[PDB]
Amino acid sequence: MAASCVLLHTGQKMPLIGLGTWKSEPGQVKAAIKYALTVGYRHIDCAAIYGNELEIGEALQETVGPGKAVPREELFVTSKLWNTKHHPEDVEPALRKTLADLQLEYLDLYLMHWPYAFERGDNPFPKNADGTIRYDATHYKDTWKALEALVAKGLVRALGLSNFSSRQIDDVLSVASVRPAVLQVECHPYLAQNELIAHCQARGLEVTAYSPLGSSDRAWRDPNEPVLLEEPVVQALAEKYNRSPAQILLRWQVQRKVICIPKSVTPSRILQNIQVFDFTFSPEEMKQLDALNKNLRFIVPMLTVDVPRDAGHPLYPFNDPY
Ligand SMILES: NC(=O)c1ccc[n+]([C@@H]2O[C@H](COP(=O)([O-])OP(=O)(O)OC[C@H]3O[C@@H](n4cnc5c(N)ncnc54)[C@H](OP(=O)(O)O)[C@@H]3O)[C@@H](O)[C@H]2O)c1
Ligand SMILES: O=C(O)c1cc(Cl)cc(Cl)c1O
Repeated sequence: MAASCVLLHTGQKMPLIGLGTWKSEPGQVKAAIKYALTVGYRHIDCAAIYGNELEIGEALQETVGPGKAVPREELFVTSKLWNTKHHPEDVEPALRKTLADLQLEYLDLYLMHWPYAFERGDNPFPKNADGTIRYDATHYKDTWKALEALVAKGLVRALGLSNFSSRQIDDVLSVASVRPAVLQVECHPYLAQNELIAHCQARGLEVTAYSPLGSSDRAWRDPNEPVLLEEPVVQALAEKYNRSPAQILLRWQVQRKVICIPKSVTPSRILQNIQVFDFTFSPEEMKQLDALNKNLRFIVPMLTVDVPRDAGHPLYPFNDPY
């Protein structure tokens, strides 16, 4: 309880800062979880596809539960269902594998990672022939019903959506017996998602900003695109407040009640990342940061440098205006 929370429609308190775990590798992730929990983190964001749940599970078993440093009821754990696991028959075995890897009895939030499905099987990136992705045409509404059955089994407290557009979200609500509780999408001053955030508050979904720091060490990247953390306005607010640029980026979000999940393995950065509730931007400063909006998306799935992997798919979420 270093961080403040938001109330989900379920009644669960969701901390406004969580630890991101994308690219924290086995061999380092265990130390990150442990450091983050011990300095006050009560919110971990995970996914099967990140390939580190087995070692995250090792750290959680040591530190969380009856007899341990952290009670289980005070930890918010999120995971996500991968694209190969959209068929109703596969949703439950996928989740139980994640539960086993994590050594958990339940998840607090389970998200649908993408609205489109991949070919069923044990290959996370199944391919053709030409090396393009092999797709499966399971509709996200069918996946959603199968996810609801997990809530009934006590395996998950809340459900939600990742990389869904406003129309996909409303499509899900038209059939939802258990309403999604959270949308997780890319958000920061260059891609402010003001429209989609307003749409979510209308519908009772809370919003989690992924890549809240511009994800500065993503695996390829254009030479010529700006770096969010180097942004002049951000660097000058940093100096004004005696804070780091990352703290500026995160304060902007929690100030509008957007949940953030910054990833770090650096103990000093982990510490500072959750220390965003002791200062406040003036309306005019907020405005400066609201002026940076440029529709710059950093996280787009790519493959085979011999391209944008899914951009051409009919269910690709990023083609609508929001
Ligand atoms: N739903 C989805 O499809 C999806 C997609 C993308 C991301 N996510 C989630 O959101 C999380 C966060 O996003 P992200 O990992 O893409 O990137 P991010 O959190 O925006 O950026 C992390 C990068 O910034 C560095 N960093 C951390 N704190 C810093 C600080 N205080 N000052 C300067 N640099 C700092 C990290 O380095 P060090 O670690 O070395 O310290 C790392 O290179 C992910 O880990 C994942 O859990 C989900
Ligand atoms: O969105 C992600 O975090 C992500 C992570 C990994 Cl490791 C692979 C793909 Cl396609 C992703 O989309």
